[PDB]
Amino acid sequence: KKEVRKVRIALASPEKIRSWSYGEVEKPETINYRTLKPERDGLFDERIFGPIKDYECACGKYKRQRFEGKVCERCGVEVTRSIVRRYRMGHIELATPAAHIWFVK
Amino acid sequence: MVQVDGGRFATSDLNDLYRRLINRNNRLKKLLAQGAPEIIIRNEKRMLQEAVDAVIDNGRRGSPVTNPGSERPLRSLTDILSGKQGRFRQNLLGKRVDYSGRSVIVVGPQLKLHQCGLPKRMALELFKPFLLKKMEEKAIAPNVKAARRMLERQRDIKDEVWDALEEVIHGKVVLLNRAPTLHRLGIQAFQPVLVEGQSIQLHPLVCEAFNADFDGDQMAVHVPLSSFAQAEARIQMLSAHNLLSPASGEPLAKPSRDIILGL
Amino acid sequence: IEIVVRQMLKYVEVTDPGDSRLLEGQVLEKWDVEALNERLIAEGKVPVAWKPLLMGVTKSALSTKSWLSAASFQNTTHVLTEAAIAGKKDELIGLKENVILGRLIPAGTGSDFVRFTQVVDQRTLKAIEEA
Amino acid sequence: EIKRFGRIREVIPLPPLTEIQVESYKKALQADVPPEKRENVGIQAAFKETFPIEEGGLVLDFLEYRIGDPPFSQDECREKDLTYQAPLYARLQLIHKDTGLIKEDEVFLGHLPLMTEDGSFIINGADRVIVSQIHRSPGVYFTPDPARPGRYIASIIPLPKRGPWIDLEVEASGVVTMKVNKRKFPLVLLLRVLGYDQETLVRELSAYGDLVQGLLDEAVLAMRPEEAMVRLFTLLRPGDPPKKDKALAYLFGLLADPKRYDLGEAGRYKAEEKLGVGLSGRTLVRFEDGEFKDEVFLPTLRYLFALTAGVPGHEVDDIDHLGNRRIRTVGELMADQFRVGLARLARGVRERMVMGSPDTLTPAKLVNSRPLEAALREFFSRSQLSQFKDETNPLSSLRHKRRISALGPGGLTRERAGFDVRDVHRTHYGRICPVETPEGANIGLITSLAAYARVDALGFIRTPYRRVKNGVVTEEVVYMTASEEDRYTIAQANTPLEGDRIATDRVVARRRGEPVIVAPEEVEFMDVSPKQVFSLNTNLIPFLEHDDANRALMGSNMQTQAVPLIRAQAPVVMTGLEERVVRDSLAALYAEEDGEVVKVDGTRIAVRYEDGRLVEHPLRRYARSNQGTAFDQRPRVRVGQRVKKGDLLADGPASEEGFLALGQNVLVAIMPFDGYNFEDAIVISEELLKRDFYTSIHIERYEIEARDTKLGPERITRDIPHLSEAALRDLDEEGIVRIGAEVKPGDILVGRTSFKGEQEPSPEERLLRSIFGEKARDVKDTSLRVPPGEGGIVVGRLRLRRGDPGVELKPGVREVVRVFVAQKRKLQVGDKLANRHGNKGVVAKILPVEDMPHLPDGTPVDVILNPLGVPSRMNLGQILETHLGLAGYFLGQRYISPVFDGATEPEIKELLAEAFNLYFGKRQGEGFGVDKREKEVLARAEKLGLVSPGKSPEEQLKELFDLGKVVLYDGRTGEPFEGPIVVGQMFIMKLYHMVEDKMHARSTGPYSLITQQPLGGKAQFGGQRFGEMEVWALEAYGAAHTLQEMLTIKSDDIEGRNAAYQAIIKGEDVPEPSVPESFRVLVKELQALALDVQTLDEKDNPVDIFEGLASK
Amino acid sequence: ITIGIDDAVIPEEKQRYLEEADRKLRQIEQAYEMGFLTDRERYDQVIQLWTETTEKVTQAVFKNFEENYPFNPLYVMAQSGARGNPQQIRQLCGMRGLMQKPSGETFEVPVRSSFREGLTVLEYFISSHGARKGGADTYLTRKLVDVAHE
Amino acid sequence: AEPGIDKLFGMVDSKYRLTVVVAKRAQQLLRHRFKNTVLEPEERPKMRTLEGLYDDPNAVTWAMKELLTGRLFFGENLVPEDRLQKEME
Amino acid sequence: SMARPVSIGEAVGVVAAESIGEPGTQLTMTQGLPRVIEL
Amino acid sequence: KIAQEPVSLETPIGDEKDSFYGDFIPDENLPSPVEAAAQSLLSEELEKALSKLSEREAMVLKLRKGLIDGREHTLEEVGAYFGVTRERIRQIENKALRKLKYHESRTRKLRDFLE
Ligand SMILES: [Mg+2]
Ligand SMILES: [Zn+2]
Repeated sequence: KKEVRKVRIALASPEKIRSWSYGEVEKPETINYRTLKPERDGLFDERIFGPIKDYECACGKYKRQRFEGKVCERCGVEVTRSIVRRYRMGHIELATPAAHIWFVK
Repeated sequence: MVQVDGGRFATSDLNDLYRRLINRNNRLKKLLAQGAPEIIIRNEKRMLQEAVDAVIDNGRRGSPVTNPGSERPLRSLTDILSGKQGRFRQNLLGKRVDYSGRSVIVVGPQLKLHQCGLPKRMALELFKPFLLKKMEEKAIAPNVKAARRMLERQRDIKDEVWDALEEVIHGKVVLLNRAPTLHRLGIQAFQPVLVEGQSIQLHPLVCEAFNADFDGDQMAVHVPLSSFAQAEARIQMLSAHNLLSPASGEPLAKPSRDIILGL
Repeated sequence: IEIVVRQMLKYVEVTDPGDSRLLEGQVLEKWDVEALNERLIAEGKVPVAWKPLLMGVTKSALSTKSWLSAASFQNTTHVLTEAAIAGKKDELIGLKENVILGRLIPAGTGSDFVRFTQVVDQRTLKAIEEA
Repeated sequence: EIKRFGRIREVIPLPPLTEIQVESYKKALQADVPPEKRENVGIQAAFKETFPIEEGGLVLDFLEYRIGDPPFSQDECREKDLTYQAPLYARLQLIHKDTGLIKEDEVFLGHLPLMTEDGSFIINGADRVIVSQIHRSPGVYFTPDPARPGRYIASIIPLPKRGPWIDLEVEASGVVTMKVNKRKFPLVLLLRVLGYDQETLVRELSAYGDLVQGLLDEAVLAMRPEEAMVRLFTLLRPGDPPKKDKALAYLFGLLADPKRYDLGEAGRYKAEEKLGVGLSGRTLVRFEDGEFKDEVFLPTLRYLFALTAGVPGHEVDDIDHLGNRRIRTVGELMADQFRVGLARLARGVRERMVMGSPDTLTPAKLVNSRPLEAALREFFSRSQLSQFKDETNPLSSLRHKRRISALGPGGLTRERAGFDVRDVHRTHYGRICPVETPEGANIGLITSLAAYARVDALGFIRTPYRRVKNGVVTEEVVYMTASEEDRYTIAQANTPLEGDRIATDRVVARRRGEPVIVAPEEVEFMDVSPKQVFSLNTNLIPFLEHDDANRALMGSNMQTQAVPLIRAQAPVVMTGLEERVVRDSLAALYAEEDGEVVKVDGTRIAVRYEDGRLVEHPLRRYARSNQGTAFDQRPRVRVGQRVKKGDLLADGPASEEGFLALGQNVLVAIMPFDGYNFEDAIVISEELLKRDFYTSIHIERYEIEARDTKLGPERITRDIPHLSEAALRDLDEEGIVRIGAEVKPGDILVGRTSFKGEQEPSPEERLLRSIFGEKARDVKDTSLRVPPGEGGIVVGRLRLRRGDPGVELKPGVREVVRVFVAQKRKLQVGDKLANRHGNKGVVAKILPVEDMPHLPDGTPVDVILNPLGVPSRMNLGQILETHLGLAGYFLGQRYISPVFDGATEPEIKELLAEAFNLYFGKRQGEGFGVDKREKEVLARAEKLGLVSPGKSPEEQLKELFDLGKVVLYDGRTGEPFEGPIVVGQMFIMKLYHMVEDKMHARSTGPYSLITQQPLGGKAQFGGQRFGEMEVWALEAYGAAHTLQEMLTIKSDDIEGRNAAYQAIIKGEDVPEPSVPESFRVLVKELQALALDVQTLDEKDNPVDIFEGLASK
Repeated sequence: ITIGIDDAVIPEEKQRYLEEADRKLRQIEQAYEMGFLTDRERYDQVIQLWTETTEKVTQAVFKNFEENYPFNPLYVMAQSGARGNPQQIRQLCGMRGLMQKPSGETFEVPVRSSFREGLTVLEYFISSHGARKGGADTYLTRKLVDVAHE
Repeated sequence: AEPGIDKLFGMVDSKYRLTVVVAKRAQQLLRHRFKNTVLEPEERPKMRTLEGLYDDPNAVTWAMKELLTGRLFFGENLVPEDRLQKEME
Repeated sequence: SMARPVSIGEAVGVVAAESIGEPGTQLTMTQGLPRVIEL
Repeated sequence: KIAQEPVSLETPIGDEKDSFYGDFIPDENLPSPVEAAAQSLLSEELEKALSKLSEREAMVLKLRKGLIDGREHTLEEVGAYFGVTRERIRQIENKALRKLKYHESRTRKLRDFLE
């Protein structure tokens, strides 16, 4: 409703970075070599970044609009618009801290 | 990450950067749990820092990480923002636009100052969504989907739908642009008149402002969609409302060439 | 020409910071240190002392206050680090700033001076005056 | 009936117009030369430099190399899309020096691309030409010192990657240093290594003043050459410890190694010719009996000391002087990249020796074809000197083969192009055309070889002159370089001659390109022709003397762009080069020998020659050129016609009876016309369309692949799921369109089906099919349709199926189908017309023959040209052509008016007078006097003073007619135009129309993957580029919503463009995007860098630009 | 209105003007062999000679138009401002003039021919030096937009 | 095209305020399918066509035509925002 | 361009830049365009 | 075929530094504006078509075709919903269809959308 009039940029704390994240990418896998579906804890997982199909989870139990907002019991995927995959972020939880190179070099 | 023609996959460099970071971070985790000696832990922590700042700014420190079989550095998050192809230059440098066309230009002296000659085919495509709606309102087709099937699958354009196109065009203006756009008069708004042929017909009095020459020059057409876009195209961009130079205040749409010759 | 030449000296170098957070030698825009010093005199505090600066059009454009516009030049990284460190707010005053964001430009029909104008007819003006 | 003007008669013809391409590649391959007798140049010198290599003893050597035979003809190479090449073998023997073992065999090294007869190549089925390159010739040069106004510096330069640049400078101290690889050191330090003592260095060099005293260093002149060599090694190579075996190895490879330093064979001639010495071998120094022996350093130091002293006979070398620039032709450009692929095969041999069984290794498993194959393929496919052949018309291809480029690998770049090299040097005269060059960023960079110009063996351009001894011209011609040209006084070609002896007492001549009047006793050479100064295209412009060079440049360029016409005519007024151009372009067909014609039809011409052989000549019919123009040959002989050798048999495209026919001869009227010819626009008569004048045939190829998708194989079939019987009528049994059918945009050319990728039909899709009783197919229509704006009738078909003989195809592709479509394009509004004088114009108005201005006898003009396009452009040659065309119109004759030696103004007025008697006389014989409208015009022409007062109406009409002007009636009113109007015949061409120049129009189409911006597709055009300068314009207007639409809804805003399309579809005003997509991506890409980007509103509170989408 | 070759009418005072220029030309070569002039100010007296002689024939072209052929097409197009300037009309009727060599300092011998009578090969080639210079000669807005857009 | 454009530039202090007024009023015309017009039937802009003279479908043309009648009021903060469209439908 | 008092909202900054830079390709006939950049 | 690694979308095209591979690849998965509108017009025109039926007739068809929850309910589940037999549901379904076919033969709104 309100109209953006200023844009501020500042540092992001770990808890703020985790606030942006819909989940932790725990594995280097991307898509299955056969099904070509996303892997369960990888960089394209729908359980965190969002569904690939509109209002249709990954198993197919809920696949209509009236179910919008529902997270699937055995998928872990919210039925909603697939457009969220351009916007929803994940994160990587480092074992030891690493320095942001911008503020170093 | 998508498969293109031929079945082969095409992906973004950022994925392999993330993938190299996740691999090293996971190895550090199961090395801390195994209780590894410090020389090993220090090595994974070095490689971890070298994995993170490669995601951030690959190449800045150390040799850039590359894919097997190439010397090309992988594109980092900084290369996504910085540079000529970066996000901070993307909006400034302009874009390809929908609802636009192009054609060689022709003199069309019968035009009024506020008019241009638009080929019927080009108009039918430039205003296609508008034409679909008015084909429905005039009972030419049951609905918008049926009107689209008519235009796409017929090749026979009845006089009924040329009248329909004439009604959506009524009052509207298109933008005419000849490159290079050196001042604002390089873009001007005209009311389109449907014309036989394949060429845009350009009023001769605006040729000075465009620096237009009928020796093969081409111009672009753009249709402003919204009413705001139409209103400001008609009020402040119409050719007949921009007669004087913004640089000097002297007349810019003025008699020229044969016009002076006869008078 | 006068509009452009005025931009060639819209920045100033601080000589005596006075009671501001500014430092000596820090370069900033005249229109800011004017807006700053008229808050300081109102607060009763000491205003900033500055000397006029002369920059070419190129150097003048690089030195802009907006971080969005400044980032659209070649040193985006340096611009962004110093802006995030400072928590800088881009006020979106110029045209380049908003084009980068994709925001309606502050000129013409996008100007605050004319943008909010309303239009009503007599019937709906009476029907709403009943409210 | 064709009259030729001119006093000059050329004693020699043009050279073989393609000898810069043909003779170069022939000299490099040496195919018909036995490998025993090959001249050690070109493609063999690449072996004899690479071989023999030795480094566990191995000595591979070079014996023979042989060309294979082409596996495929040129036509089926173009059809298959395969490079026209022959296999290259070589006899390599391995010598075990410690054992004495010998092993010979012949090994495959790579495929060598072959040149055609006209002088081009076929790469991946595409015709392709390799343009020549201009670069700085090697040798030694002397230029004035920039930072020292007193003296000059010397520079020894070899071939590139063939030695380092060497400079010799005299310092402010007075000592003479030497600059090599960013190092500086006195000259005597190297001179000591060369075996010179101070006693020799003085006596032969003492005469130049105090200059030797700057060379003497007694400390260095005291040490032996042994320790001076190491003293040298320490200075320029101060990295490794200065061991004397490494110091010797370094200087040997740097200056003495012929395989690591090879100053050019032309540069050696230059050095020998400049310094006045004698050099055997191409190195600066030798290495005999253990010590270095000088070759170049002493002569070049003598020349530098001599020039600094001021002795005559010594000068500074001009940088642009065409004696100091040379030409890298086709063979040199290929053989250079050949030895590069050998130097990479050298590594492929060297490293294969440390491994394996070093005792017995065949050179078959020691050498691979992959290195050399990938080297030549990079050259012919990627080098900027190798670009798509321009075969718009025969003249286009002939010109493209004669281009000289300063760009390319090892050449210049446009930013560092500057102006020195872009300019016309005085040495260009007779060697490089001063007018033919691109308009745009490549001005002066890419040029064209002059007409008579030839490139010699060393790579230098020459031009012929006629030797004259004591005011008498000889039949002896001499081709001289630019250096040899400066030596003599050379007279102009138009000097008056009394039958091979000079007449005038004042001769116009040149001395080093300087206009100088001279006596017939001072002249020793004379120009061959005015034609030798200009290129082919420029020599095709009649009355060139009356055209300013800027528009004449355009006149030269646009003849390359003229499309071949169906009724193509040779010009009414010609220059005399029109026949020879079609001769050397190899587009027409001629008799191999004397003989008689026995068969003539559209497809073949059979003739029986003297030697008794019967030869049938196939005529290429409606073949597709690189630019889609129809290459078509037509017979020009009758049955039983007895022909001589070289006699014409068939006309090629753009040729009429063997004369270059780039357009049509049309009756033109020079006058304004209601603004339809405003600012170069052109008015034409519909009669041009009725007679099919300016009608051209263009053939476009289309292609579709049937691939192996993991979802299942694509299929070429007539069984297309949801399609009507009508939309399939012209599809044959197997789904591809029949030959002869007319195809309009959208029609199916090749039918194809692709598996859908099994997914649930939507519930709406399920209910839809349940209503109409249709069961869903498992396959979707992906057939090849014809793009918008294109069409014609199908003339060709071609199918290549995997698993069938002779053909191999890309992996995963089952088969490819190609369809060829042709269309007749008649002149239309928008088409671009031009004459040889640089006049340009777009057809703006096609007018009914009734509205056209016409003569009293009812004859209408064909085209109306505005005179306002003439005065500021200063090309009066088109006016002279129109006057000469008026005469030849009623006289029924053509003319030849050579450049700078053509028709005079009095000769034209005489023809105009002879023509008026015919035209007006025929009118009196039919019984008609002077019209009352003509007398109305004659009255005003007297008021202004265009006719003489007192004369009769017929005489005043004649005074107008020899002024080139006629009375003209307006076809709209019958009234005459108030002033007389110059009409006549003008040669006008229709210029080529690129695919991206046709009318485009998009509403909605595909969008790119990473950036969401409009993208061209098979069914839709791409969007127009709305760049930053247009952003400024809309900002200048203050049109914010217009600019906001361009940057968001009309481009990369996914939600915005979908919402806007639906709004228009439902008659609603398009809404504004609440938060554009470029905003959203910027924030997430910044959040990816761990930067908190806060979007605040009026009171600084957070606005969430992601509405329940990414908010958690 | 039309253009024929005779509409680029040459004044008869052009022949007199350039034979006066030759009179003054050898008059300067005479004063150079005497020693009154160095090579430089001799060259500068040649350049000024052909500079004002070029202006002489330019005035002669237009004065002949104004006084004898007031409705000539070339003269009408130029006076009204329809097409052409006096420098272009001069090269059509009078003399193309004094040329400029790749170095920059002007040529001594000018081209006396107009475009109607036709240039010689030497006149045409020497003019290509300057014609290409104008073509090669034939950013700031961006820097100004950057600095002043707000 | 746009007759009376000079008179329209006089009704406003800034040419761009005119565009906002014309555009916003034209949006209201489209939303209500020209029912909320302030024009009498004889001054409704027409479109010359066979089968009769229909109303001009161009909302920007109507808005400029209405503005020339003075029968419209325009200004900033002239009425509450929410109450505007809520009471106009 | 209108021969009247400028309207509020006119982007005179961009307009000035266009007015100055547009003839930049006509500074030929002397210091010329390099002088303008020098200034 | 599986052995080959993927191509980089950032593979540069040509010597010009202003274009990657992915700049020329169309989005095969995102619907075009014309596609997005067509599915909405289809859902709107089917709702208007179903409004010519009784609410049970329409609800039966929407349950049988998966318009409610996304799965085609068999005759048993729909009969359980409405408390009738499999045959009674089949008659409701068949009568509702030929009513739709009748209205479709007169309006022709749904004749396209049919590929
Ligand atoms: Mg042009
Ligand atoms: Zn699920």
